[PDB]
Amino acid sequence: DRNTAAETFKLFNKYRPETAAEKKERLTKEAAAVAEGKSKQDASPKPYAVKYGLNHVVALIENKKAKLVLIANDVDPIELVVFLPALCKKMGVPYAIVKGKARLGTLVNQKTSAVAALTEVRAEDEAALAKLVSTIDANFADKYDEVKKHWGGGILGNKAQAKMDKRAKNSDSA
Amino acid sequence: GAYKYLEELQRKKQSDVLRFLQRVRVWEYRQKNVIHRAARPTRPDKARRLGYKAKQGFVIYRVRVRRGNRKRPVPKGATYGKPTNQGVNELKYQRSLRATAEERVGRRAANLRVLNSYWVNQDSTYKYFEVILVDPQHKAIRRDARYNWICDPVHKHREARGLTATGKKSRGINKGHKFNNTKAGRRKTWKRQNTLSLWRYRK
Amino acid sequence: VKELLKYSNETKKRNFLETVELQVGLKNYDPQRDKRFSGSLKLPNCPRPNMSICIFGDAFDVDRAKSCGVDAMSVDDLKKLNKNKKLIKKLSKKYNAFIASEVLIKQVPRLLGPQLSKAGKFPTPVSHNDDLYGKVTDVRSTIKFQLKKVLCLAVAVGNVEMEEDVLVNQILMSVNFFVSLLKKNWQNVGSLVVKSSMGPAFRL
RNA sequence: UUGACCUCAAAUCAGGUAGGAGUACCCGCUGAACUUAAGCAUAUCAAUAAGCGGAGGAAAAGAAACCAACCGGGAUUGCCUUAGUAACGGCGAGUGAAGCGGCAAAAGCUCAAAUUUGAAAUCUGGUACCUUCGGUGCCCGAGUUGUAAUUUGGAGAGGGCA
RNA sequence: UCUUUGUAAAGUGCCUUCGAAGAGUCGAGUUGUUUGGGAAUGCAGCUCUAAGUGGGUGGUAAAUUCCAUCUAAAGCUAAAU
RNA sequence: UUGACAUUGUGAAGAGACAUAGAGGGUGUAGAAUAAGUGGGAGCUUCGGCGCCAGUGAAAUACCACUACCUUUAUAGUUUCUUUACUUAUUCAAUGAAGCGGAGCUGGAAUUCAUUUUCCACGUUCUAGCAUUCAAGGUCCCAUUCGGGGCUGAUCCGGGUU
Repeated sequence: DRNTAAETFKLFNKYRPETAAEKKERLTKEAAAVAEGKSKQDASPKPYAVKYGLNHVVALIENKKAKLVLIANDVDPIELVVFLPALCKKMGVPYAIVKGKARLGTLVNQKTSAVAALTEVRAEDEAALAKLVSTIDANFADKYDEVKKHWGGGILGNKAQAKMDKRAKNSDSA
Repeated sequence: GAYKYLEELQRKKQSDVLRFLQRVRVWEYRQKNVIHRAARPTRPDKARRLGYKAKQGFVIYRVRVRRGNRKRPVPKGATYGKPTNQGVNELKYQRSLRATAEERVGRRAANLRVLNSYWVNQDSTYKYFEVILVDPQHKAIRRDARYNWICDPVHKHREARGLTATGKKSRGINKGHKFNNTKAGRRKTWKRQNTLSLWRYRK
Repeated sequence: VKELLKYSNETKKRNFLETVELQVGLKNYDPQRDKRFSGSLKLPNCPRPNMSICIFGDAFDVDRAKSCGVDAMSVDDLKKLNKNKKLIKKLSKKYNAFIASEVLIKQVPRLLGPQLSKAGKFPTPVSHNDDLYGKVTDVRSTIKFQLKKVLCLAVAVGNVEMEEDVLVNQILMSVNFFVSLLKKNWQNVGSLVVKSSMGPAFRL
């Protein structure tokens, strides 16, 4: 829904990958540092960006390093992403199917993403992370067997629906 | 890694999910043209092990071929010859339909070069394939040595000389004792053993 | 493994409330045909006693009616004939010989029914009575295949510890499987519903 | 309401490319018949001629899902030989290979599939400059439904040690 | 002959943990063609549709049991011609 | 031309039996007694009660189970038939894909058994005339210029051309 999406995208707006200017800036930083302090790429801090990309995320799931996984209600070759609910349920990592790979695109400075994943998280927002994990698990992972039993689709068109319902009304009732 | 999952899912065809997807896509593909452009490979795994690298120049086309035997011409059935050769309905056209798809998109995108192809779908009337063409004059492929062999002009129309994936099957080219009529090529191995070789000092 | 459940072991000893000798019962499962020559037709030696009471009607003759006064249950003859055909039923199984096979046509209407006689399967008319009596008072099992598919037998007592009863359920697995005819199916150890006499059933 | 995404189009858009000729050799398709069978219906001619598609200085094939059954050989092609043999066949007329051996030439290999995840490290294009079949900087794009390095079955990867 | 581009790249010894390897394809039934290929050599139409100590081959069909050989269903490459 | 398989799906009937439990059913002699068969077995429950024994018959029981035999499906997915019902595949036809489907609005047939339970209508027929300018009117803006804009006139809702 829109509430949990708003909270989730505040969380991911806190964690974006490095853009071009940031990378060139830290290039100048480490070009100064290795030439002067000779720190083996450790004068720069450890990154906390969002992990993404589909083979990347599937590898992080299979090695259980993910904290949270987000998935689109999209990509038209759907066989790309129908196994990620089963992987996240098999490996215990929580997961939520968010609307639109467009928003997942804009949080990662790309056009389409179709996945997003947190593996690290700083100590400031562990509680908000856990609250989102709780809400998502209330929604998606715990209903997984029941949704696995439901058969979607089958809703008739509205002209057929109205004809069906009038025929069903006049045959059993008046 | 997640092409192994697509690989194994695509191996499970008549399961309920893939026959749902197969039905929606045979509908969608039947509503478009006979040969049209695929914006993105519908099977990234199967395109990817045939040589697709998703960068500027690789193009997928998606192509309908009419499906069945080859009703011979020679009108009103008369072959004018021995009753050995008097058949019309049951003759079967030695090139596969996958080869016909590759050859037709080779003619329509004549600047491009066919690389391989793969099946996508079938009803009774049609088979639908996707061809994995390469644009050889593009500067991203004239460089990058793993794929610049397509730029050499001996590979103009690999599809029409049986040089693609399904061509070398349909020419029967493999090693073995089961391919002695066509192992180096059918007609070269014909002609080298109908040729009377004569020397100067006749043995 | 047969170690997680009881199956002959210490785990099922307090489930039954009867403090009397309650024996364990193993049931084999193998689809056979309706015939009588197929199946597992053999009664082997059970190394530990089943702890049952059984008295033997040894109706012997000259050369064999002397070794019953040392290690046996009852001493009988062939002259006492007007008892085992009309009234008396105080027996569990008999034991005969081959020297007198013309008295066997007389004890059939009363003892062949409740398994008190011999027809064709159990080692009842065995001649040797100086060594086979250390095997029958230590009560054996009962391998008798029925009409369609069951094999109900008895291994030992549930109150017996898991030290005597450790090579008894293993030696009995090698009898209904290796004297097996080719009218048996794959995985002849298919279903083993093992319940003793009173408690729940423990199966593999 | 603005801003993205997917998909699909149009511009005498920017820059490219395909078409035809020759066609003696080479790769496919399609495909006869006269002929021989002292007739003729399978057969043979013939996997040919004519038709059609596609290339080059050669093409094709090719580094084994091979040949063997040996004391084992080792990508492909070619010659000599096996051999008018095994085998097919109105078992008629006829058709008819291959492995082994001897030489000629000798040459190997590359992707998909493994997270670089303390860093798409990749590329086209436009522009500026130049030691302008290209090189460097910058900017839009392609691309993480995944480009680079690493690896390819003979090995190879991760750690550990000398 | 001017740079030394390199704290880069590659090679090799031992131990451990591994080791991903190409599907409407393989294979099969039938049908047409073809081959020396004969209970079916190759190809192709349709119908069925795989496997993982698996798959193929081992030139008579099949069941059963070993043995040997290679690894298909992606791709490039001169010269002998 | 006729059949089989494929394209080829989704509801509602009638029988064959499987996941999944349990109530009960199963009366030729004898035997407390309806023992469809088998295994353990002399005892259990506070007691009662049955049971061992006794006797019987081809089968001896209290107490716990397996196979089974005929029902009972209340829980889930498959079969060959009912020809039924579906629209989303496939098929046909028409239109410069124009007014479909549902609901409402007035009238009116309609009889009320509580109040509307109901369906029909819902701008044009003496006349070879006319019908076109985001539509006149009404109503609110704008900044009054000379004009423009919104709603209604022309009921909403779902975009399934029908």
